[PDB]
Amino acid sequence: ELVMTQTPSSVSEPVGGTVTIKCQASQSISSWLSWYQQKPGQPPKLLIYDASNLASGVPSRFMGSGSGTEYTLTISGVQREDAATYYCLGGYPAASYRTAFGGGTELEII
Amino acid sequence: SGDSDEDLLKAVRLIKFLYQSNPPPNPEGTRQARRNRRRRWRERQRQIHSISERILSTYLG
Amino acid sequence: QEQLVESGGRLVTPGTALTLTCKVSGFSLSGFWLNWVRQAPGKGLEWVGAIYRGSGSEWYASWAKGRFTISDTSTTVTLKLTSPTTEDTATYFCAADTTDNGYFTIWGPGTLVTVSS
Repeated sequence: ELVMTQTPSSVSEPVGGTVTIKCQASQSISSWLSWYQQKPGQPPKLLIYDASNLASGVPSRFMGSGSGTEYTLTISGVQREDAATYYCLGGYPAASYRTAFGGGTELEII
Repeated sequence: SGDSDEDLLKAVRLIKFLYQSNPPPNPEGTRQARRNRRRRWRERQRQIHSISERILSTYLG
Repeated sequence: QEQLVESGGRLVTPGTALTLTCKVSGFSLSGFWLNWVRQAPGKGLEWVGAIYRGSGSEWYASWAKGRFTISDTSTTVTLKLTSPTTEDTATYFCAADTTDNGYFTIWGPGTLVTVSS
């Protein structure tokens, strides 16, 4: 039932630039939102949890925020190692609407 | 109707199981440990409560 | 400490029942959500379902219901593909939620399933 609409599909940013990734929830999820980073051949890595908390071992440049239905992943000072694909995860397994991933955002660094 | 009715029953059964996984501590003698155990117990109860409140709200509209 | 290892990934003909296993080790917690996530080659992550480990509480994505069965064992969580199709070609990962807050902190390296006729 829950659909997470993730925009944009792809982003190209030079080193030191700011990256904004958005996820729109089809239902009210509150703080039930997390952000993940995936590089080719590797499983995803947790970046943000409870919509706005920085996960342990994640650079300070990764910022999460949310207001109602809209959620944002900001990477302030993009580094070459930040070239990856990004995903949001909304909801809860036992919620009426279940849990769901966004379509993902492929980040390329200039 | 029936899918949502089953889910809600499955969700409440899960909520009850979460409360049952947090039994109250049994020493009743302090011992700084009994104080630390109760603080730990309370945090977990507040957490199960908010999860339950949130899960249930998804079924209420 | 906490570790997840998935196995069972094979090449299967469509309709051949297949079971994948998530070996669960080093978890201090008794009960927690053990989730199944899939990724078709060159595609995005998709939630399949989860089981809350202490119980028998199984939860499935709208599309996953009937086609997938998550089962809990003492030291494992399995994902059975009842009747796979070409659309089920993916790497299957297991991911554990260590807080009960909904987010995935620990992931397995994945197991590849290929479904071809």
